[PDB]
Amino acid sequence: NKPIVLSTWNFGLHANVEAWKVLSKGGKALDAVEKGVRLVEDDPTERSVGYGGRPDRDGRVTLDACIMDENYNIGSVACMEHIKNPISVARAVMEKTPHVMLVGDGALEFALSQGFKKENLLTAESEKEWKEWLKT
Amino acid sequence: NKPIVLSTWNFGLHANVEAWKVLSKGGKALDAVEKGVRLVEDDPTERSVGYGGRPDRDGRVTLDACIMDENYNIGSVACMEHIKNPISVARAVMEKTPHVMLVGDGALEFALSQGFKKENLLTAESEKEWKEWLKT
Amino acid sequence: TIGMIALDAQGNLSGACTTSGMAYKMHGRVGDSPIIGAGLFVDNEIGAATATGHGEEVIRTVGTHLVVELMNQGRTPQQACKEAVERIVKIVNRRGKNLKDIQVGFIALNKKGEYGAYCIQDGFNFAVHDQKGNRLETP
Amino acid sequence: TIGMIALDAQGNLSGACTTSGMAYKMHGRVGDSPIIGAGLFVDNEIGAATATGHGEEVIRTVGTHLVVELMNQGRTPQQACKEAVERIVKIVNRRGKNLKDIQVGFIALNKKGEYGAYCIQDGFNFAVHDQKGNRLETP
Repeated sequence: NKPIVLSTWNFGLHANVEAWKVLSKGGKALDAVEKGVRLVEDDPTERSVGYGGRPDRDGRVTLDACIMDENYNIGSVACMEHIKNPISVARAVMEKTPHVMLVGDGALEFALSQGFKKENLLTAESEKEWKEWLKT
Repeated sequence: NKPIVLSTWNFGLHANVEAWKVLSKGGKALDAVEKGVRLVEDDPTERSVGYGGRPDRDGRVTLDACIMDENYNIGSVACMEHIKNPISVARAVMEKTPHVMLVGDGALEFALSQGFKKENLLTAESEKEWKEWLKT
Repeated sequence: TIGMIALDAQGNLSGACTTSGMAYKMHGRVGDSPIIGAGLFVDNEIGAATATGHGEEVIRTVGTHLVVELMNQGRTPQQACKEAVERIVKIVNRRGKNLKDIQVGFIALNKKGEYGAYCIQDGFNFAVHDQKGNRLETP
Repeated sequence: TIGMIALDAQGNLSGACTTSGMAYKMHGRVGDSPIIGAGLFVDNEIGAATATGHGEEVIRTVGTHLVVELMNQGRTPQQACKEAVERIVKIVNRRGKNLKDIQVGFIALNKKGEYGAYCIQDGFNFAVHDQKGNRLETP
């Protein structure tokens, strides 16, 4: 039974449609899973991944991601701020460096050297809610 | 065959003597492995661990460590600067937070809130060698 | 967090995992999503799996590497996910923790295009899209 | 890097792993030493293992979790370390790499106080200290 994609939670249904655009045309699983999750990182209303993501307690939106292909090539970024698409920066760690995981400032520094630019990932909604949590 | 300690590389012998001071007295394996590796973090001569460690390409000394006890309690810090003893900060992550891994600035921020001292971990020797590598 | 794994028309596996983490977490906190034996593991000879649940607990059990080795040992994706979660429950019990406070779940896929999923607690769903179309199933 | 694992007189296992990492690494690079399935894994019902070698390669194979599951499947510490490394060698050949460019090794301990170690390349040593004394052995 191939191609076939599985993803977590309800946003995974809509993510699965983007991934299937690659898979149904006989494309690589790697490009498919990357396209699939990017949809959710891109969505401001998807508050648990990328751009809509709720911040840490100090109000900084830090993102974590990793990717792994069919032949043990892997890439990860963790606690990276300002890059809406951590899965692609992770993909670039994998394909473009001798390393496999970059975290914090160094992850952003690498992202920017690869042409990703800084965006504001804290939506007004998430700043509002963080400031409600700060009272509670 | 207990107690028994194993550590990596030839410097593991001297580390093993510190760990054995705990173990021979019927001390906890957890305190023993922590005492054991701290010796090496403390030694500016052991330039692959802690103080004296060779820096990243921009000259920053960044340390990584994790600890795990007999009942799945774990603690990690990664890419942390300025704290001579990352294994104890990792131990504090384990015993003192609801989390299991802190990286970058947040790891140092936590270390300092737990009373750890901020130190300069780059030895003159390692700055010298980094500046030789920068030419080559 | 969204975790995604796939088998393409060549029969190759790959996966991706992405999150903003625990809301209002300590600064610099990292969960299971960028850790290879924990949030995501893929072996194109056996299968792939991604995790859901509390990040800390998935790190602690290296759950997704466990799921893929159980498929290696001869479990289907469904059996691997279930057996993985059942070991994790025994560990939560060994640590004297209340199971209601812990949630860990996995979705898994093997080379044949067989899939499965299982969780400690109810309330998780996952989407499956093969040639029978896109559907949301419940572990 | 120094990795250390121990069994105390109560018969409990624990371990620690610490490094400054690869010299002149990219900023923010982390290897296997802070990662639980990779640089260090301990299960008190089974055994413990710590890794040596190229951080990237240990992350990629979740090596130390593999060693402890192989001990869980009846291998002695020595057999677990060897079988783990032998799987890793088969993977770097699937990646078309040269083995001389790869180094991954493990030291392992089980609940009985039995220990073992194995590596891809020669040149690694590890220290063992039990009641008979302290000694540097070679995998």
